[PDB]
Amino acid sequence: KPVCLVVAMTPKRGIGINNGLPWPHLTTDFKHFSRVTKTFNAVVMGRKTWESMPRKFRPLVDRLNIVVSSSLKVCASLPAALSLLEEEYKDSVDQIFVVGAGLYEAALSLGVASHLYITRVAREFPCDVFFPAFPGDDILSNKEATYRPIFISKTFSDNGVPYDFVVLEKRSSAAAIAPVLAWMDEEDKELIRAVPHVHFRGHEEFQYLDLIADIINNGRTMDDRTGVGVISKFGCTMRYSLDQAFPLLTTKRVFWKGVLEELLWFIRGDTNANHLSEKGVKIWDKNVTREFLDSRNLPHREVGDIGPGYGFQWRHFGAAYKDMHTDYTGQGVDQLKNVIQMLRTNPTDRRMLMTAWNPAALDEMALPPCHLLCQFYVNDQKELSCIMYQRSCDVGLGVPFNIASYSLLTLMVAHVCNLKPKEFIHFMGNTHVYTNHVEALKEQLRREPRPFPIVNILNKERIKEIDDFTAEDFEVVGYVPHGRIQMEMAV
Amino acid sequence: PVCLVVAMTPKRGIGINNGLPWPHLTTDFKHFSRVTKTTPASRFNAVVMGRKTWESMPRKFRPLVDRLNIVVSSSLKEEDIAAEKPQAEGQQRVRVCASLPAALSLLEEEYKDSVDQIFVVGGAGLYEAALSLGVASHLYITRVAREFPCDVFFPAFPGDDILSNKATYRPIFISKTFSDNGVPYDFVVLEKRRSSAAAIAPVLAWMDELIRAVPHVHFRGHEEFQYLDLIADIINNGRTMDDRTGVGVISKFGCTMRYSLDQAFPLLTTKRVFWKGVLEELLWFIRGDTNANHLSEKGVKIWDKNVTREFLDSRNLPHREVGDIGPGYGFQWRHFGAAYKDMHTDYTGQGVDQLKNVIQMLRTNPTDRRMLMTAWNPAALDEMALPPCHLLCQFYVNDQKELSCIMYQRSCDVGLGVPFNIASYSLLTLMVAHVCNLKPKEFIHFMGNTHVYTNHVEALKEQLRREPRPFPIVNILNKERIKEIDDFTAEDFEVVGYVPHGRIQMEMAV
Ligand SMILES: NC(=O)C1=CN([C@@H]2O[C@H](COP(=O)(O)OP(=O)(O)OC[C@H]3O[C@@H](n4cnc5c(N)ncnc54)[C@H](OP(=O)(O)O)[C@@H]3O)[C@@H](O)[C@H]2O)C=CC1
Ligand SMILES: NC(=O)C1=CN([C@@H]2O[C@H](COP(=O)(O)OP(=O)(O)OC[C@H]3O[C@@H](n4cnc5c(N)ncnc54)[C@H](OP(=O)(O)O)[C@@H]3O)[C@@H](O)[C@H]2O)C=CC1
Ligand SMILES: Nc1nc(=O)c2nc(CNc3ccc(C(=O)N[C@@H](CCC(=O)O)C(=O)O)cc3)cnc2[nH]1
Ligand SMILES: Nc1nc(=O)c2nc(CNc3ccc(C(=O)N[C@@H](CCC(=O)O)C(=O)O)cc3)cnc2[nH]1
Ligand SMILES: Nc1nc2[nH]c3cccc(Sc4cccc5ccccc45)c3c2c(=O)[nH]1
Ligand SMILES: Nc1nc2[nH]c3cccc(Sc4cccc5ccccc45)c3c2c(=O)[nH]1
Ligand SMILES: O=c1ccn([C@H]2C[C@H](O)[C@@H](COP(=O)(O)O)O2)c(=O)[nH]1
Ligand SMILES: O=c1ccn([C@H]2C[C@H](O)[C@@H](COP(=O)(O)O)O2)c(=O)[nH]1
Repeated sequence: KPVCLVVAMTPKRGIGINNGLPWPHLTTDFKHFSRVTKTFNAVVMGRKTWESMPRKFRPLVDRLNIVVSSSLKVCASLPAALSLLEEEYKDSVDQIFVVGAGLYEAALSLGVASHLYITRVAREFPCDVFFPAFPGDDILSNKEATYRPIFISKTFSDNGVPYDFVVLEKRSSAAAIAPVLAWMDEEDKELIRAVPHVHFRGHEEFQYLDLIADIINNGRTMDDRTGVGVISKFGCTMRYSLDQAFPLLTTKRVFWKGVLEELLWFIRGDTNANHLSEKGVKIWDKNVTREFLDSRNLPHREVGDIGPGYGFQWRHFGAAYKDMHTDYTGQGVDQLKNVIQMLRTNPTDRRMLMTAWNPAALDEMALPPCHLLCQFYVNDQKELSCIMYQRSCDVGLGVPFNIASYSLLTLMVAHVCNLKPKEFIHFMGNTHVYTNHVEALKEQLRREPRPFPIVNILNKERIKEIDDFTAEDFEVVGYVPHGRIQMEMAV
Repeated sequence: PVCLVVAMTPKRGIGINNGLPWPHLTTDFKHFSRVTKTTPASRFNAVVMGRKTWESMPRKFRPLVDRLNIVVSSSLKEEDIAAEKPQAEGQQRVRVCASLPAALSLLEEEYKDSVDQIFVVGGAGLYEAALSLGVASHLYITRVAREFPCDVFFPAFPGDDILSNKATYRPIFISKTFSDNGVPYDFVVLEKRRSSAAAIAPVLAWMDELIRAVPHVHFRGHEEFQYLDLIADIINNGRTMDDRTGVGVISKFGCTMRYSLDQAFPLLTTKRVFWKGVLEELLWFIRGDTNANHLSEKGVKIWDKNVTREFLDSRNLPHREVGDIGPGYGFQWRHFGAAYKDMHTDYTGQGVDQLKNVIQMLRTNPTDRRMLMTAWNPAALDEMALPPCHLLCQFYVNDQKELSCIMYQRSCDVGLGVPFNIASYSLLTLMVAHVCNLKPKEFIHFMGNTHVYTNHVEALKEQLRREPRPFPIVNILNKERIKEIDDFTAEDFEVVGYVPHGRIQMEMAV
């Protein structure tokens, strides 16, 4: 006699308002509901919940319907509803479902619900009816029997609303092949793993989490420039979808403002880190101090001057660098402008690359570029995709930031080229985890990911060229991450 | 139901002078032991061999422990074997039969409920007989890639195309290439053909949804299956797009392969690869040479079609002498940023020597994360005959002084160029590793615009019907003479055990 609850709730567990739905229509969510609820099967709903549905849908087809009330033309309680399912319908019924509040709380207090099919609406909406609090609430936001998640899906989106799908539970020729696989596997301590209780791992952040796990379990312990020491692998790959949502990581809060401002910085081709630091974005400071510049044999550099790096190569590749106050307009190659031009005139060209790796300028820069190359790609559906190669990856600190950065860049380019963002492909060379990050990361790996937010470009009508973007033309919608996890930057 | 187990040269050789044709193959021996011994308690396995095989085995190892030993002979007797060495406790007494049917009859008559599997172990006579009777269900074949002097050969059997070029025995298992004592080899298995979590499958059911290379091969350990599956995947899921050349293309974006370099060399075997080409062109790169004619008059015409007067003009470069590729690949490698003139100019000391940089950094500071070589220089692109495809490579060293290399390729002609590139940068990795006193571990292939040309699709479809052969071994000769990257010549290499399929004609998209 098992029972399952099927729901769609906000992070604040809101499910309704004015006897209806808080959010605009969620197509994929409805397909999910309709598919899950049938394989006949039975659905049980409250009095008002039956009224919430349009008349043309009210008899939920191919499923035994059970309204519970004491007024209408149908059981008088949830236990009665179950009894009606046990006595008759004992044959032909498979599993049961419960689909409003009070019925949910009845099912929970009576402790009959074994599994929870929750649709995590990432956005909050005005509500007057909420899903009851329960052990496992951690899966919605940062608020003995307990509900452990087992299924976490890819982030979907409809009408500007991002959401997830999670499932919770209460807590001859092979024989011939076998003995060879045996000895081949034999040769060759305790494997760590991102939230192992989750068997069906559809969320794209599991790429990152499993990357961390794989590096900790299968990497080599090495030294480096910083003297901190790392655990590293070589040649790693991720890729994040961009059509439904935005890969702003959720297992820890990512410095979005930092991402955005640093990217706008890059695009302007600014090499002055003080412009970043004065906006509260001080990700560059420790690498543009007098001490570090002097360690780089650059005593003639002003504090803040990152030299001819990243942006300067982007907009003025091969140009002679003076200082962070010099106007380099017209000089060098404008890789960004060329990439955009070729995108807008001839998208089938396979030479649409932007490089930051200039051997003739390396020694002149504060830090050699990590993300040193990106390449763009269009298909027949006007869908833009971007590959970014990274020579060196601080998995704990820098990688999420980079994902966000180049995904954002892809969004912007896609907008100014009348293209639809599709995918960001992340290619990584030296992929390493700093030894003084390991424990914090092991803390992070116990966190189940939340729905990806969607990033909207505001004032699209006003924005026609890549230079036209400002720090106020973006909104981050439906971002519900775990708490910040502090990690010191190995200088 | 009997299984045969063998080790074999491409020309089906298995022995010489009542011994093995090759040096000791330890992993092959481990394979043999584990295959012939492992039982799920009560029963043991039986091994049946000919007299000469028994005599070929060393005294200490015979009879094969924990296995019932049956010898087919007419001259030998059971007491001949019994008086050869005292039977150890717990072991079975060695039996002697006058034929294979006699062996099997014995096995059924007084070893039922006693033995599990029956393995024919050698030699040519027993293999021949076993194939004649049709009792052989599976063949455990250890394909040795090198050819050796042999006076005894495994018989000809339908489906022996898994050895060399020409009811059936089709492969179901093909492993990665191992190597011992300069001998490359792999293992294949032929077959005679002629509400815990379950309640969550419905959500999987609505999130759930043609061409495949050699689908009968269930275990696909061979690393060439990366390439084959890459082809099949591009064909099935790729998008048909227009193209710079006018020929149609089917493309995907963001593709990954990686090949091992510690055991053998990834010179693709499902078609013959122009090794002379990859070698000469790589040396050509290292010299910083921009003169395609130097490649052409050595028999490597791979650049001609892109350095013709016509093409050079279509590139808006009438000033270029025929054959001058401009400031590309090698030129950026050895002289990045240097001002170009022509292919006859001396450039020593000009620009950045990325190769020497990388090598020195490898020899002195192997944990540096800036070991890169790039040929993508936006300034000199319009001066080049063709913008670099393999445009960037990065190196890596770990615990055990092992070198790994990633190469990023913006554009990838899968059918034509990709194998050549693989071979190329794998070779580069070998050379660099030798020059830096390191062990080659891995070449990693990162691919941007990955595509096949529409005039190649039929040929690739043809190519996917071929199961791969053991990877060869690329030996560096005259190591003592070679101390620097420039010290290499064309005769300092040796491809060993390369047994590829026939060439497949595919015209270059101009
Ligand atoms: N987002 C989502 O997934 C879903 C949202 N909703 C939303 O929820 C709201 C409807 O839920 P809610 O307003 O809580 O009302 P319900 O639809 O759950 O029904 C409440 C009525 O059902 C009867 N009832 C419920 N529980 C019991 C009980 N334990 N014993 C006896 N009778 C019971 C009572 O009828 P009587 O007075 O006749 O005794 C009561 O007035 C709407 O806003 C709806 O749109 C609904 C379903 C799913
Ligand atoms: N690489 C590999 O996988 C293997 C290689 N080898 C090599 O092969 C060589 C030995 O093979 P080979 O020379 O063919 O010798 P075999 O091992 O086949 O032995 C031949 C002898 O066995 C008896 N015999 C074999 N078949 C029959 C039959 N059908 N009917 C009756 N009697 C039979 C006869 O014994 P009698 O004369 O006593 O009557 C015959 O002289 C050696 O070089 C060995 O090292 C062997 C096994 C595996
Ligand atoms: N995850 C979840 N999402 C929901 O929207 C939801 N809604 C309810 C109650 N509201 C409704 C409103 C309309 C229909 C409905 O018309 N269903 C049809 C159409 C499915 C479709 O549009 O594809 C059905 O036959 O399933 C169902 C439930 C209960 N549990 C839920 N659970
Ligand atoms: N695949 C294959 N490889 C072989 O070398 C081979 N050799 C023979 C005949 N020659 C020999 C000679 C010695 C031993 C031997 O001593 N074998 C040990 C393996 C040692 C180990 O455990 O690694 C055994 O116990 O089987 C076996 C076969 C027959 N079939 C073969 N089949
Ligand atoms: N070891 C190491 N060095 C780094 N240098 C950086 C320069 C700019 C951004 C970055 S990435 C970054 C991204 C987000 C937050 C950060 C906070 C402090 C320091 C760096 C942050 C780095 C960076 C890094 O992430 N790790
Ligand atoms: N469509 C297409 N155009 C190409 N132009 C090239 C210029 C240099 C090498 C190459 S790739 C290549 C490189 C070296 C040898 C080859 C031998 C036969 C076929 C291709 C070879 C190309 C090339 C290509 O592979 N495909
Ligand atoms: O965007 C960035 C910038 C820096 N880093 C990290 C990677 C390396 O830890 C370090 C650079 O040091 P070298 O690779 O230059 O030695 O900074 C990133 O992951 N992403
Ligand atoms: O080493 C090489 C050189 C060239 N090409 C192919 C890729 C493209 O199909 C073709 C033409 O170049 P673009 O149109 O991508 O420039 O050359 C390779 O695959 N590998």
